[PDB]
Amino acid sequence: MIQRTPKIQVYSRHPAENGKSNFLNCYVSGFHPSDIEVDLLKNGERIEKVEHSDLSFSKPWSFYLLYYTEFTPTEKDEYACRVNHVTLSQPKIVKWDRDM
Repeated sequence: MIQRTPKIQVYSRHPAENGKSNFLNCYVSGFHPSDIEVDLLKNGERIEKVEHSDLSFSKPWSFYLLYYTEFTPTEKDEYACRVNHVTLSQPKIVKWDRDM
């Protein structure tokens, strides 16, 4: 058996073909086993509608998840990604840096 804790990165992107739109991304990389729970949060509350969740693997034993959706942030809103996995004794919350 092998187990690996995911790396978690949270960031925003505007698609070049429609630059007024903005997407909040959580990229969860390099993990095993593949069982996992991932949410986007707005002011501590789970975002229910997340329109994209894309899972892949490289080696048998290494998985990658991009979990993202359109949003409209304001300066007073806090956003985050919350991940649960067998390697994590409590949920890991990674905040979105409004600059990123």
